Amino acid sequence: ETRELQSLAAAVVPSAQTLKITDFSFSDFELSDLETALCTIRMFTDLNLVQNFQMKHEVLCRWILSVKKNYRKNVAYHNWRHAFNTAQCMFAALKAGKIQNKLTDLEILALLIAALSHDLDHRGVNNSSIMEHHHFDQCLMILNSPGNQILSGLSIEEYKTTLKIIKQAILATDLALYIKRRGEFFELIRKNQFNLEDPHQKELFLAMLMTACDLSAITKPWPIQQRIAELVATEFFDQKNKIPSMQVGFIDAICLQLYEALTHVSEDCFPLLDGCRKNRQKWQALAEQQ
Ligand SMILES: COc1ccc(CNc2nc(N(CCO)CCO)nc3c2ncn3C(C)C)cc1
Ligand SMILES: [Mg+2]
Ligand SMILES: [Zn+2]
Repeated sequence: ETRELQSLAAAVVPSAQTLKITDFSFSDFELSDLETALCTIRMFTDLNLVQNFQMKHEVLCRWILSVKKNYRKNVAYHNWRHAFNTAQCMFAALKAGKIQNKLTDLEILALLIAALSHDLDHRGVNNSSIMEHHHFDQCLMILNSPGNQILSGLSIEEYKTTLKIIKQAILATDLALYIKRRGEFFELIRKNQFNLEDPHQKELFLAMLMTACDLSAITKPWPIQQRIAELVATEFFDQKNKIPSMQVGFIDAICLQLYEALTHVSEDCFPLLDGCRKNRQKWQALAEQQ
């Protein structure tokens, strides 16, 4: 046991309300590493995954700290804080967005693990679905490491189902796969034909939800979103004239239709769409002052 595991395992976990993890506007800038770990325990707990799958407290704690350690702190955007935020967006969409009741327990378990694990060992966009296969391999390696086996409570049939959902969810975070598959999702939604009871559409919806969470910095209150956009710029460049129009371009091409679609699946996800619209206005106004 390290010092960090001792302290995390012994801490009280504040409630979801106290931690503000149910809010689509959540920000981690003021949180220490230990506080993000406690937030992550609270997500597992309030989705009832600790109960329903009999996770030992110290095992969940070691797993969370192994995940965190296998992100690189030296990478400006694709690091533990991005993974932590993606998972918090998943938690908020499940709870405040009322997605929880559309999904099975095994799907929710797989979505939360995938959210936290989907960029593992990223070295920055400039450093040379190959990447997402590697993120999944890292995720599996951690799930199988001694003392980290948070899925040990599942039966082998549950285990196999969950692992395959995790893998598809992490593979879905490849934006090239999102662009190839979203047309079918938009098509089903515009024809009022979308139906989650169909396995094929369910898997499609889980893929889209992963992308919505992965991108969700774009939905945050403008001061937060501006700061996150700075991290992205740092990673893309360090490893400003045209940035506003590039942001508008990314919002239109990638984000707006996804959050509109998800609001059609669940009206309680509207704050994501609303936040993305408000950011597009701010960036456009700046783009017009070139
Ligand atoms: C050189 O400077 C710039 C300027 C603009 C862009 C375009 N905007 C992009 N913004 C963001 N985020 C929003 C805040 O910027 C984080 C996720 O929402 N992710 C992106 C972008 N382009 C690619 N990705 C991936 C990392 C998903 C790029 C690089
Ligand atoms: Mg990725
Ligand atoms: Zn990501």
